[PDB]
Amino acid sequence: ELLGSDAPLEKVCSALLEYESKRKSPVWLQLATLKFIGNNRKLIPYKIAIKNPVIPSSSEACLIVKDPQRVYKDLVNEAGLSKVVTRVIGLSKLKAKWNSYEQKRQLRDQFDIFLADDRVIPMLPRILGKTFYQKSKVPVPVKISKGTAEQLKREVVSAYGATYFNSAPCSSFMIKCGHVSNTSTELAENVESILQFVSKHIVPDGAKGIASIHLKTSQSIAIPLWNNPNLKELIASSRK
Amino acid sequence: RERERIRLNRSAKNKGDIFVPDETKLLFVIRIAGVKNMPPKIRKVLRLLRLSRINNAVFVRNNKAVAQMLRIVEPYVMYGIPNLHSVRELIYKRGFGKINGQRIALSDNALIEEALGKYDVISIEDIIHEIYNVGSHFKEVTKFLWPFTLTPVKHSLMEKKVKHFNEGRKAGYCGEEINELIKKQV
Amino acid sequence: GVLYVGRLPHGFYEKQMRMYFSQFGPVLRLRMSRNRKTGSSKHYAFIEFESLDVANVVAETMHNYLLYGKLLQCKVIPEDQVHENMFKGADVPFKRIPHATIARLQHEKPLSKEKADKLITRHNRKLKLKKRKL
Amino acid sequence: YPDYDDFFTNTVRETPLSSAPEPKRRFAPSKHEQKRILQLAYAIRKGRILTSEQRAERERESQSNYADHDLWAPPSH
Amino acid sequence: WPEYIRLQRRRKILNLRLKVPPAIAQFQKTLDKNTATQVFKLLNKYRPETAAEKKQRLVAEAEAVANGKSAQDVSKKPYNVKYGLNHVVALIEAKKAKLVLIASDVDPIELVVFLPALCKKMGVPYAIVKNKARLGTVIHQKTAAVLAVTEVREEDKNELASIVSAVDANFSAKYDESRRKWGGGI
RNA sequence: ACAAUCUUCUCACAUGAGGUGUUGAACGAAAAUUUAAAUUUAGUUUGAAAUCGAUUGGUGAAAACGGUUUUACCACUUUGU
Repeated sequence: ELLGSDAPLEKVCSALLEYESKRKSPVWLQLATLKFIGNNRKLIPYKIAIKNPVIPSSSEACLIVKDPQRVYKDLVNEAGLSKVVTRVIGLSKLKAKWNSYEQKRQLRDQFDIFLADDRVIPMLPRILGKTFYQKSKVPVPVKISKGTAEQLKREVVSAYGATYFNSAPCSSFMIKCGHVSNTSTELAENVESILQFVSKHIVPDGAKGIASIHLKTSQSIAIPLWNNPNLKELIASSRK
Repeated sequence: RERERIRLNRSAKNKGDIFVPDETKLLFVIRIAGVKNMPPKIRKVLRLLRLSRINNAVFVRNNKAVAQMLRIVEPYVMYGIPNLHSVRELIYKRGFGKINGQRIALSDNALIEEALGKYDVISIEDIIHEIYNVGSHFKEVTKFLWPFTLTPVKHSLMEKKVKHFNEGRKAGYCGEEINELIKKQV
Repeated sequence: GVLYVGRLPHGFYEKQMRMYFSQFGPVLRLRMSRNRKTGSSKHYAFIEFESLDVANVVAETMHNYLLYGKLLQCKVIPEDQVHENMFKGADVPFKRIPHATIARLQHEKPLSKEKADKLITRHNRKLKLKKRKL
Repeated sequence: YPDYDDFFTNTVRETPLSSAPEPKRRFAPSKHEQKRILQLAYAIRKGRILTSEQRAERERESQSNYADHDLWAPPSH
Repeated sequence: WPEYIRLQRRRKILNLRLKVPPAIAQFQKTLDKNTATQVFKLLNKYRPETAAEKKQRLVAEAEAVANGKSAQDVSKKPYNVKYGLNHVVALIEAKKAKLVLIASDVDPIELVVFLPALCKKMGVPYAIVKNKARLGTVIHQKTAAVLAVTEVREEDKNELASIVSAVDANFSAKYDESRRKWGGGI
């Protein structure tokens, strides 16, 4: 309703899921914007809140807690998130022990998901490297700066319950929506809430800057969910 | 050099603010070391800060523009605050002005009155009073004065054996330690 | 002679190598290969000296020699496999052009009425092609 | 003067050689130190060893030696 | 010439003019300058604690026990290089050592003449380095004969896998025929 | 000296806004953009692995005499306060 003066959701979403069933023998949201919304390659994700959790809880995460590591390690056990958060690795130990590129490649695949404190989120770009920071595995800025299980379990639930959006310099924004097993109503609701967050702190010109949103699967065609009919007038406004 | 290039852009882009330890009209900044094949912006700043050679001693007035320079070569220089009686002995010990372009010591007040007569400075005490309570003649007196040289003294038998050590100087705003460094300087 | 020393510590420049190889003699050509779309070195550097005997002497000095965590392998290969483009662009500073910034200057670009008309000229043709794709 | 007949050490043996099991005293605190600590700890209770802080502060009242006892019981023109 | 010097140059040359067996021939071909400066850089973290400052930590360990505190429950298994000839022969037979270092000047040469043969059999990468005293400086000794790393911490495992690869590629990968032929007779 | 300054939060407000930073090489998908070219760009792989394959737009800083050669991340805040 707010994207292109229309709410074309839950109908194509039911058709796309049927089209996914039709083409039986993940979904990414390709978007056409006004210009290069990304001023630079931002090596950090945007925690897009979604009601439908695309993050599989079956995966295990490792939290890179700041030193001393013995404090948050007990708090990880105190939160009872051993099955969710697998191994608490210290900020010193990650920058000291696992340092080789193949070892980092092994240390990346040794776990399944990732968690990172915002207090030390900025140092991840050098200790980890593009072995992790470029192979489609970006850190999640978890907010556990307080030091309490209430601040940890809620952030742990927020990590598994909210998607991440890696922003970089580009005129084409892609949004990983979720799995095909999700309901078409649940997928469209998650896509609509993503558009609400996109217009808030992602799109510089808001929904006016969003020209063509074309949804697709991992290998399917990008069916245009909504197209800006007034984009011709906005193109002349920007390119002048 | 790649570390210094990263240190320059990180401290310049989105870091246009300085700490500037206040409560001091002047500051003591000394280049404790140097960079081999340094950047062109670094060397020109070293030419701007008059610390062309390491282990040179000169006190500079504290200012917002000076703090920008104090944050420019802080990787290669150490800042601080000058003590009252330490500067009284520093000028008395290492007062060597550029007399006719030559770094000659100010052993007499007659030559001090000859050059700084236009600045109404006839004695070192009057020069120090115009330096501690930095007046309008503080900039001109420093312009006429060649910088001092605080070469670290190797006293003990270990000081002559260590590999490229200079009695353990530090980097950053030493503050009172800068006066302590001046206390061991001469 | 020419040599192709591999496994160099990352960031090592021809300016670093020509400063070191000139201590061994004359350094005619040198090429630190890089990624075409990035400009960062490919860690596969080739260098050509004046004499093959001097180049063969240097290779006996740098065969699996550890340097900053990598055993630097340097072996002067024959000129039979040497091609014309081995020293293509040697002794020239590479231009790691920020095409993304140019594209950012392209994506966000002021234009005229006809220049903006050229951008939306194929907007309907692309939409009509997608209309027939269903 | 023949070559070197490495008929035996040509290959590599994969096993260890001695088969007696790993003793338990390589997986615990060194019990020789634990005996050594108790000799020092006992020595503190008898007061023959000045402790670690005492290792520091009894060096600091010294090295002040400037005549602490009495030894005596052309002009300008 | 004094009474002993004319022996001191002649036993230098009779090691050259005679026929060195291939077992002893490898004890003069030696690890080079370069790769013998990184091995001792890795080892200079894993020195045994100096006997004066092991006691220093023992009086600091035994003072808290005399009050009620402890650290034995939280004491992690220590690390250092492992030395001594009889302790390193058993560290190779048990396949525990990972880098054996043999001095090139042990005076009765039979003390170490079985080690390059034992290291070839047990699969422990080895190298023959100069100056038994150079090993002696590592472990606070006058003359060491051999050393061995058996376990570095997780910090230097990635460094150790690289530095061994320099040891095989320069000593073991080369020197492969001079160990298989007689030496001397120059 | 193969030592070295890559970000173990900041700022506001209590909700925000920021935090510029990642070997090489090979591999390979289907879509969106942007201006034919570029950009984003699944999944890969692997020893800090390597044997020609270099792309070539723009900004100026010093020597030199308005040309000329020198930068080996100078990138659009664009090479020496």
